[PDB]
Amino acid sequence: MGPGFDFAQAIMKKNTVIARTEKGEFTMLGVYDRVAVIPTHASVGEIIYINDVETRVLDACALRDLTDTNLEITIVKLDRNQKFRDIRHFLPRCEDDYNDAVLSVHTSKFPNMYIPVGQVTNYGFLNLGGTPTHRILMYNFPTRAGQCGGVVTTTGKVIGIHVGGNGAQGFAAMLLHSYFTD
Repeated sequence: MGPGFDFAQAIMKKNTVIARTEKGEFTMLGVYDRVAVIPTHASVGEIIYINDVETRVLDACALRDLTDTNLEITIVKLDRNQKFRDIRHFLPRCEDDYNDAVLSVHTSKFPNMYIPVGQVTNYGFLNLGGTPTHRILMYNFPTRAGQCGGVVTTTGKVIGIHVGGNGAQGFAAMLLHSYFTD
C-alpha cells in the first residue's frame, strides 16, 4: 500500500521459504548463499521440509549472547541446489528502536500476509515461554500463532524475526550484521 509494504514485499518475494519441522510450519528468512534463520523453538533436526521438499540440514546453530543467554535465533545451512539473494547489507549493525515497522508472514495458513505493527522498542530481556531471552524487539500488535518466523522490516532494513506474543504485544529476536559475517 506504501513504501513500507513495498520493501517488505521485495524481501518476501525473493528471500523467504516455507520451513516445516515436527513443531509445525514457519516463515524462514534466507540471508545469503544457503544460509537462513528460524526461531530456535522450531527445533531444527537433520532433515527439514523447504517448500514441501525433503532437505538435509548441513549445519544448525542456536545463537546465545556472550552472557550465555538464549537469542531465540537458529542459523541453518540448507543442502539446497539454489542460493538466496544476498541481503546482509539490509541488516542493522547495532541494537536500536525503530518506527513504522511491517511484520510479513508466508505459510500454507497465512499466505501473502503483511501487518503494520508501528513503533518497535528495544525491549531487551524477556522471559519467553519460561526461557530467559536477550535482544528482544516489542511492538503493540496482538500477534497470534502461525506468525513465528515472520520478518520484521522498516523501509531499507530487515531488523528481526517474530518469536512470540502475550495477546497485547508481539516480540521479535533482533537480526544483526555480525551474526552472518562469513
